[PDB]
Amino acid sequence: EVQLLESGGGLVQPGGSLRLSCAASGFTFRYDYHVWVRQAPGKGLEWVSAISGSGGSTYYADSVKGRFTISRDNSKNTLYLQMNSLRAEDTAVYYCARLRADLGLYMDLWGRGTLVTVSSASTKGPSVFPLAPSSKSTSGGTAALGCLVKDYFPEPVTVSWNSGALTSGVHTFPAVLQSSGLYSLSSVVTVPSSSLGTQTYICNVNHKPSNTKVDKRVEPKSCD
Amino acid sequence: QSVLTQPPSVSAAPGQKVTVSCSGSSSNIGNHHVSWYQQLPGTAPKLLIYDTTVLSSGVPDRFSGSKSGTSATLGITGLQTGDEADYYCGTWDELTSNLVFGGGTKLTVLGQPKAAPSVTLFPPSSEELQANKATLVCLISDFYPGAVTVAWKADSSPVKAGVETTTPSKQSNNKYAASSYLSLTPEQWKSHRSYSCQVTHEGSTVEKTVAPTE
Ligand SMILES: [Cl-]
Repeated sequence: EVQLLESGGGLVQPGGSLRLSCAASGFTFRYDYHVWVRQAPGKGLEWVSAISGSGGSTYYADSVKGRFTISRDNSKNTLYLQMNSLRAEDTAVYYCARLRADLGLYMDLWGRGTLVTVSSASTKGPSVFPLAPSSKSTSGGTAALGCLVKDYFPEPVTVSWNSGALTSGVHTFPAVLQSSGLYSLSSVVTVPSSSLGTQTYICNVNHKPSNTKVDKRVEPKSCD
Repeated sequence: QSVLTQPPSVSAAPGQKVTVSCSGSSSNIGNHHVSWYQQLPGTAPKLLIYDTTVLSSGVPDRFSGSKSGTSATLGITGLQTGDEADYYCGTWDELTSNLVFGGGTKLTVLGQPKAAPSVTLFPPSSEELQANKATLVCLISDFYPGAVTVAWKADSSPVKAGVETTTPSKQSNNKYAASSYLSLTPEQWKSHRSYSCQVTHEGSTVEKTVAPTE
């Protein structure tokens, strides 16, 4: 397989700096132009920067001239975006892409993208609460259990169940953004009601920006 | 970039033809090859079409790329529900020496069947009450189309105070999901007989209720 492995987003203060990496396997990376493209949430794609295979030649959108620097280490098949003097407007998902030319230009190979949040507000890790299936909703076919992942900043969080072994039945909801400027989301899983007396349901909550790596057991309600 | 114009949205029914126009100028689309990019919700763009008319590996004949002077057109014949997505045109601009993009176009597939929401409503957890806080969680899934209104009740009196509701979002199966959270004090939760989350969709209501008796 041929791929672009992106790393290095997160929260930074206005004026601050961030470094995006993008490592390459499967192709001789050092001959192909690459670029960085970004997308503010709700909004569309904005090309930002590009670099020749060797590094000899580098191009920049006016929105970033003087502030961002594309570079590459061809001995480590790695591409970078050094982002300096960041502003709130730079808040976006940033992709790297390979730039090929056949009759025209096209970006064929893309990284997964990393969120870059530029804010004066602090990193806050979430509180994690178990959402236990009601006494009623169990005596019957199936049970919905969940984890409330409350009051975090910035996005994103991943939620797993049972260390990733339980994927079937899982709906992780997109986060709400409170008047407080903090995010809450919930992840739910439907399971056979009959499995509740014999099976352990652990949600695994990762919020990389706060270094929160939490495990929470969700067990059925008995009250009344 | 949006030095290229696309329409915000286009709507056909299954099996029909739909086109997405992308108009620029002589320095961009005029004298350079156009690419088309598909974006599924919250994933990286995918190259559909390059050199104006060529399909990437594993893109079907149902997609085509056309170019007439300063406009380019994406064609989708035998439209499937699996084609719902954002479509972006791209090219080089020999004036600005920039790669440029259109503002993107949202493809909707008409006559998909209406679907009432599933509502799960959780009461505050033991642990959250023990931290002197209370969150009612109302999760809303598998509804079509994606427009709901949510009201809350404390003993069937409405409560606007404390409510935060997501805007609807596209699940992988083309149906929508939303979340609504109501923040309370433990004494508000314990004082009332019940709290209700009522979701309204195409005029018809699905309601859920939790009580402190537990
Ligand atoms: Cl060069």
